[PDB]
Amino acid sequence: MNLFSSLTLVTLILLTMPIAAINFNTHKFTNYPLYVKTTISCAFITSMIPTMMFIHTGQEMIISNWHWLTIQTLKLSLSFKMDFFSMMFVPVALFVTWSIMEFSMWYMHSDPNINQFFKYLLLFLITMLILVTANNLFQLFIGWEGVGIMSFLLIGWWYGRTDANTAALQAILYNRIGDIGFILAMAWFLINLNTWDLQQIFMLNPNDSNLPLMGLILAATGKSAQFGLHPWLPSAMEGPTPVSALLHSSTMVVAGIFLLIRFYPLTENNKFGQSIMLCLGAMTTLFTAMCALTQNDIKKIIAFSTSSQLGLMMVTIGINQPHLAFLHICT
Amino acid sequence: MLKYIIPTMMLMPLTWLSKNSMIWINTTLHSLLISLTSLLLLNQFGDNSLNFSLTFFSDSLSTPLLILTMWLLPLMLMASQHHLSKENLARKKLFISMLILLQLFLIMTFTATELIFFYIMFEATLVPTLIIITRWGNQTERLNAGLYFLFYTLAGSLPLLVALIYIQNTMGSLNFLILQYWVQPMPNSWSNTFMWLACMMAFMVKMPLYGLHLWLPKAHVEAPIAGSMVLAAILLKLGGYGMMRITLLLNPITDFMAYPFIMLSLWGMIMTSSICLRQTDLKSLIAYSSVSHMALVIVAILIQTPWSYMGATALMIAHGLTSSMLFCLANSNYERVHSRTMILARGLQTLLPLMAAWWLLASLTNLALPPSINLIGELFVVMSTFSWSNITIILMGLNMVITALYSLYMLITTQRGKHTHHINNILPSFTRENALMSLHMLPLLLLSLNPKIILGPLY
Amino acid sequence: MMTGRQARAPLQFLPDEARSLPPPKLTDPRLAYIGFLGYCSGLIDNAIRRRPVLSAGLHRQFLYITSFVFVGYYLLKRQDYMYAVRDHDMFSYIKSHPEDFPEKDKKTYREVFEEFHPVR
Amino acid sequence: ITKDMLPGPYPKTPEERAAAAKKYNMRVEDY
Amino acid sequence: DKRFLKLLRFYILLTGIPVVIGITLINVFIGEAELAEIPEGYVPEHWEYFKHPISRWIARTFF
Amino acid sequence: LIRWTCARSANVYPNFRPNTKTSLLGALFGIGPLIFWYYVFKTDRDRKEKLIQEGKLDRTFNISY
Amino acid sequence: RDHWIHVLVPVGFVFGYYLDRKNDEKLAAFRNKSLLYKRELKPQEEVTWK
Amino acid sequence: LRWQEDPEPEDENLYEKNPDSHGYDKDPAVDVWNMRVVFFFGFSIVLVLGSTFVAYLPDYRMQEWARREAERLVKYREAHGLPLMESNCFDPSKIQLPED
Amino acid sequence: SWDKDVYPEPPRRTPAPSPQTSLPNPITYLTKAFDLLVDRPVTLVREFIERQHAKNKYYYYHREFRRVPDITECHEKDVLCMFEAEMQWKRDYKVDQEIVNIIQERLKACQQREGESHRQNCAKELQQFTQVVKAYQDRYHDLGAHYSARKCLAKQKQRMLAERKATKEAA
Ligand SMILES: CCCCCCCCCCCCCCCCCC(=O)OC[C@H](COP(=O)([O-])OCC(O)COP(=O)([O-])OC[C@@H](COC(=O)CCCCCCCCCCCCCCCCC)OC(=O)CCCCCCCCCCCCCCCCC)OC(=O)CCCCCCCCCCCCCCCCC
Ligand SMILES: CCCCCCCCCCCCCCCCCC(=O)OC[C@H](COP(=O)([O-])OC[C@H](O)COP(=O)([O-])OC[C@H](COC(=O)CCCCCCCCCCCCCCCCC)OC(=O)CCCCCCCCCCCCCCCCC)OC(=O)CCCCCCCCCCCCCCCCC
Ligand SMILES: CCCCCCCCCCCCCCCCCC(=O)OC[C@H](COP(=O)([O-])OCC[N+](C)(C)C)OC(=O)CCCCCCCCCCCCCCCCC
Ligand SMILES: CCCCCCCCCCCCCCCCCC(=O)OC[C@H](COP(=O)([O-])OCC[N+](C)(C)C)OC(=O)CCCCCCCCCCCCCCCCC
Ligand SMILES: CCCCCCCCCCCCCCCCCC(=O)OC[C@H](COP(=O)([O-])OCC[N+](C)(C)C)OC(=O)CCCCCCCCCCCCCCCCC
Repeated sequence: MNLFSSLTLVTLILLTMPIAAINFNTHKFTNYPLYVKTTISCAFITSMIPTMMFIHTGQEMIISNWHWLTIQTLKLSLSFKMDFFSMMFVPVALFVTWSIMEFSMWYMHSDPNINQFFKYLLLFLITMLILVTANNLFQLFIGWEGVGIMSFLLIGWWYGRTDANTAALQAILYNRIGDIGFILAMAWFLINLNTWDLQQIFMLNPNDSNLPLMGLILAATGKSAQFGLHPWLPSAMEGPTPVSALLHSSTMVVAGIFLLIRFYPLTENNKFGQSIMLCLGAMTTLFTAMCALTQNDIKKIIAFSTSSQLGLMMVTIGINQPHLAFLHICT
Repeated sequence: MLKYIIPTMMLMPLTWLSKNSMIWINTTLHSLLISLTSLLLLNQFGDNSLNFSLTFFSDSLSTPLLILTMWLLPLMLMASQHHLSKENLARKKLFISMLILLQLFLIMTFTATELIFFYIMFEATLVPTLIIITRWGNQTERLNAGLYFLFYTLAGSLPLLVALIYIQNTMGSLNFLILQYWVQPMPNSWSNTFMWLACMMAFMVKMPLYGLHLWLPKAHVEAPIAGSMVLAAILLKLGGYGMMRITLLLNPITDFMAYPFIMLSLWGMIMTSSICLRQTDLKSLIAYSSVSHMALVIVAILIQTPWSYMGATALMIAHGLTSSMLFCLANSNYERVHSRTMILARGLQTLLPLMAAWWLLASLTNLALPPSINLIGELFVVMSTFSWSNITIILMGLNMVITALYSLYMLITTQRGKHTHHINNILPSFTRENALMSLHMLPLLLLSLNPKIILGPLY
Repeated sequence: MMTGRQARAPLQFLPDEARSLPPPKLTDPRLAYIGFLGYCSGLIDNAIRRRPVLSAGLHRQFLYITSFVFVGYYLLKRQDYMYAVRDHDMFSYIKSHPEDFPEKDKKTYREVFEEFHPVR
Repeated sequence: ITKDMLPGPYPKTPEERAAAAKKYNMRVEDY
Repeated sequence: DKRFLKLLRFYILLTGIPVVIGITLINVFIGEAELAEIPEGYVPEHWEYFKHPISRWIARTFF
Repeated sequence: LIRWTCARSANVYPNFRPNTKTSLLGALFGIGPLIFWYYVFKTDRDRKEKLIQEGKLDRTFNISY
Repeated sequence: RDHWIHVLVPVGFVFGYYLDRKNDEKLAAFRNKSLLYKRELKPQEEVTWK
Repeated sequence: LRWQEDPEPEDENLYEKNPDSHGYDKDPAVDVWNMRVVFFFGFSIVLVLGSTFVAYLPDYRMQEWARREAERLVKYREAHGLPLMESNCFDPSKIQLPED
Repeated sequence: SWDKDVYPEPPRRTPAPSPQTSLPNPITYLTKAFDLLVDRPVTLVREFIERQHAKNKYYYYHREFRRVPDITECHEKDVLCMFEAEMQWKRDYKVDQEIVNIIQERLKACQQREGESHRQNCAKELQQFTQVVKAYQDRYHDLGAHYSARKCLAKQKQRMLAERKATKEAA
């Protein structure tokens, strides 16, 4: 118990430490990108220990370590959830991010703002691990909006370009359309189950869950670029190749899929929500893979590839296989 | 509350006896000392308000507005000392005296135990604000803006005077502490309908209500920077404060008097936000965004649930800091390009990177990025309005699209793109300006660590 | 209103029964505000004649303060007297007319039914 | 900038239309 | 911009480092109070109902 | 540019005439949606209140409001 | 004093603070008389608050 | 022609006469001391000591107390078999209903 | 620590480590490294800090509010009594809020602790949660933002009139 929770919080605090280093600076750096790459590699190594001792016993816990705010019946706490989804996704995300940053030390070498770029990429990683480890909907919304804003700042990296700013504002627009449904779901759970924590949502086990699941499906449509709210992910290729490689292929865009996987005890008892996810995912994975057949920009083709795979993930959530969908994320 | 009134009055001999190079430094120093002293008002209790005397009291609603009011004066002195550098010395002291007088009127507006003294201070705040707009505003339309700011407010407030004197003659008192215990239910009659309108329409104008907001995109625009800071950050919030004091007496008629006005805000925050998509004037965009944000506070006060009042007072404090910082950013560009047209100076992140970081932070707080208290107030209002009626999330969520879409457009048009070629007087960011941006943004970010102090009397 | 009271003893600024009242203190905050009005009149009198405002004619400023405190002291005495006469007439009229001012039977809230209006 | 270069009311006479077109820096046939 | 950030961090740390050192020395050496039942006939002061010494000092000095 | 901003901002009311077109567009776009959302939210809250005071709405864990 | 102008606002606090304390003694009608906080006075105690 | 008017004065640059200017005043000593006053009494005093004061508020609005007090009452009524909370806030013996 | 009666945990049954393979797992070696490198120096530092605590022992107290008369036995428009009734009612309302929070923490901790069989093994916490939410809803719901003991008494009297009418029609 004392090993697991300690190294769990060490991973997150260790990822936050180069943000304090880049904000508390005076000098021109002795290779700050190597520092952030070494930091994320060691955070991967540190996060492998709770993963392995999850593989040994299935050991899950919840670190509700800081009481934040009690709104009369809603005790909001800094509450981290170390279950199967965190224990598998956090090493995969850290490993991919370590590869993207050692790639970025080569690719972004001519950029005179490389420290700002590594700062932003690490801020994305911090907000994504706030998203995937959260226990209440407020903290998951913090990570949700955080990866959205780092998506904005990293699409619109070369900000003298009109199309980069246009693509970034487009990504913000579609993700706020998803945020309509996310805040719908938060409103439903607060008014009907008196909670944002996942535990009380799972334990009360509501039956009339059509409207909060429609809100979660709208949030996943915005975040995982499903049909109707898809084109921001092909527009998002206007950012640099480490941004499209880390965020908009593998790590950010699975957060809506991860949101619907995270609510699997509610989607497993709602056939209408499963049919909506199934039809929406099949529509998206048809449409984007059909669009990819005739494109000529290589990053557009791989962006339609990753949106077709997200549509496949939404399909396999829709057939009541959330763990195969999460396995397909990690794969 | 006399331990804050007397230092604010001693700011008058402090500014009228200072040396001619010293009247900004001394007033800034001692107004920061008054703002440090303001934290003693956080002696709040879970049941009893901090009741000082027969005349003054402070609950957990008035206390954050008092701290924000006493904090806003040094920031206004920093914002306003550049464009009044060539000003005459005695007119400079008159400007500082009007700001000091406005702080004095506000800090005993929020702590007025009795409601007609609340009214006298509430309408006493017009005169320094009117004089600041019409005397130190820059353009021709400051006079018309002063006329609109005066005459929407008085046409709203004089029926409030009649209604408060009626409550005095009927209930026997206008002590709020007495009226917590002697409040009688207000039944359905036409007499009580106009009682409700006379008690509410003054604060509806001061919030502003959509449809009555027309004074604001002149009064916030034609004012100087200290005028825009105090109008956006404090003087709109007198309406919400007075509504939260006056809707105690207006039950249960409010439960069917609120229906038009709720519509006027729930559609109006869609309209004014949409108006911010097509504003060419940056300062007018910030004004219409202030109307858009205060419409949620109007809805949250009219639906009168605990989550709604908590989100409304959080959103009032958060919008005070955010809109004050946005006007200071707009002034920091106006002091360079001498035009409030937003399309004129573009690409400013290439020229001013740290100031563009401040633009980014104030934009993110404008679009309610969690866990900022902008998002806390926004979110609690959305929760309470969903519990009010489930359909309202549409008008909430659509609002949260457009609120993003003008906040980053303001970030993209001013800071991103190619810089303007023919503009070459873009000086580097002064230390006073970055100090001003940090003294707005750093309390707004530190309040996310302990938001319970800005969540009103029923946290 | 009270014009029939001060009609048997007319044009009396402070009657003899006013000497039954506690006079205002010299540290009365109303009297200190009237002295501040005298000081403001002294400063405006220096300003309109283009004198140095705080320095010129301290004898004149001090006579302004003295004259306003002197007039305002008697004005506060008469103010306290007229409110004392107001309350004396009120209490004597309530005492002489009990049939118009009955003691209301105060019911505790266990009997007092109030209609609950739900906010939802 | 001054008064006669600001936008004004709708032109009805052809000389007012020509003065408006000269104000907006464009041809009368294109205005 | 560098001069502003240097002066900003300087004047924050100028009192932040003594405040952090002081809070650490209060928590270590002075230490936090302990919950106890009230003795019979003992009337506590209003600052004796709080756990941290800085909160007790604030409730005794100012509130 | 100054001419464009003055036409977009200050020239609008001195070149306005109240006629048939502007009155129908101001009634259609100004009070129309207010009437629409009024009847929508009013019908919704009447239905919800009628369900609540008849003991029909599932309000089992709803204690935050 | 060469910097007598820097005591106008602080003493104006302290004097104001003084008056608030002087105000509280004029609002002491229910000192140790409330139904919630009334008690017997301790030895060498004459008032329960000031 | 038009009247006797002073022309539009040019905008001053504070960096020309003082490249070390903090933008407070054109006198460099007044400028640097205004900088020090703003930075000390704003950041070193109000922000740092203010956040320290707010961080150690003595149980702001008695929430922590109300936790601990609740931990008394539940422990009193888990032990004595009582329900955790009554649906009636006040005793139904001390309430008179209007008869019908 | 806390009271195990107000915050209940059942006894923990961990199984004995029964290795089948001959490969030594890294978890035991890392647990020994966490004991040597981490747990013992933190233990020594906390022992030092606790000795510095024990050099100056002092106490704080839990405030006891004696019961004043409630709103039912206050005369109407008598502020000196109904003030005390209202303050007592606000403190009772805040304590009932914290009671509901304690039962929510019990329910969520039971759900995480029982894991996959939580729907079977947390029926008691769910039932206590349902009872205390029902009681809190009957006591304080829909009072408004301007709630009082008068509003709460009026809601209770309306509920008692409805219950008396429902009892009379069922007889
Ligand atoms: C150091 C410099 C820091 C920076 C300085 C400058 C800072 C800037 C200016 C700030 C100005 C003040 C502002 C206002 C704040 C005032 C302080 C306050 O309110 O404190 C509140 C709060 C409560 O303080 P309290 O009420 O005074 O104490 C309550 C206790 O009941 C009573 O306390 P206690 O008696 O129980 O505890 C005593 C404690 C004294 O307490 C303190 O020092 C706490 C006060 C410090 C507060 C600092 C706040 C400033 C911000 C710091 C964080 C940011 C820094 C920069 C960025 C870093 C990277 C993030 O003693 C110690 O610390 C000594 C133990 C050391 C253990 C570690 C080493 C053990 C092994 C050693 C082996 C070698 C020797 C062997 C032989 C030995 C022989 C003897 O204190 C803190 O929050 C402390 C900060 C650390 C919190 C936990 C950190 C880890 C959390 C991880 C999970 C959560 C995050 C997950 C993130 C996920 C991704 C995003
Ligand atoms: C009580 C003790 C508290 C201690 C902890 C502090 C708590 C928060 C306080 C305020 C923190 C912000 C202050 C620094 C940033 C503002 C100035 C700036 O941009 O400087 C850049 C500069 C470094 O850049 P550079 O290369 O030198 O030049 C800048 C370039 O020109 C251009 O630069 P650029 O554009 O490339 O980079 C700008 C970049 C822009 O970055 C972004 O836009 C990304 C951020 C947004 C998306 C990601 C985050 C989403 C939310 C999640 C995080 C919060 C929750 C996390 C916890 C787990 C989940 C619950 O900014 C950052 O990355 C800043 C990192 C921290 C961001 C915090 C959130 C701000 C976002 C908007 C509001 C979000 C909701 C409220 C959150 C409040 C949390 C308390 O920073 C400094 O030099 C630091 C100056 C000194 C900072 C003092 C901080 C404390 C102030 C309070 C004093 C009194 C209390 C004592 C505390 C003392 C602590 C040492
Ligand atoms: C390197 C510098 C670090 C510090 C160096 C010096 C100390 C060295 C380390 C030794 C440990 C020091 C003592 C232990 C620390 C204090 C322990 C303690 O009990 O502290 C009191 C408490 C713990 O909680 P608590 O329950 O005791 O009190 C909370 C206060 N009430 C009850 C009023 C609500 O506070 C902290 O520990 C504060 C720090 C928390 C850490 C995480 C902060 C995240 C901030 C995010 C902002 C936005 C969040 C919004 C969303 C939230 C989720 C929904
Ligand atoms: C910003 C511009 C718009 C501002 C709107 C301001 C509010 C709109 C409504 C105000 C009505 C007038 C004040 C009402 C005060 C009510 C006090 C009271 O006790 O009422 C009950 C009393 C009842 O009388 P009573 O209480 O003495 O009688 C005893 C009780 N009964 C009736 C049962 C016997 O109402 C009245 O006497 C009349 C109230 C209506 C007054 C109608 C005239 C004014 C019409 C509206 C004018 C609006 C502003 C005009 C200017 C616009 C800009 C130029
Ligand atoms: C207030 C109304 C008016 C509004 C404007 C006010 C302006 C005037 C300003 C006056 C002074 C300031 C007043 C407000 C102060 C608010 C701050 C405050 O007091 O906080 C108290 C809070 C109180 O938290 P707490 O409630 O848990 O404290 C526990 C209580 N005690 C200490 C008694 C046991 O302090 C903290 O939280 C300190 C914790 C340590 C410091 C923070 C560490 C984490 C923060 C984020 C770090 C980075 C994480 C990763 C991010 C990665 C990049 C994005």
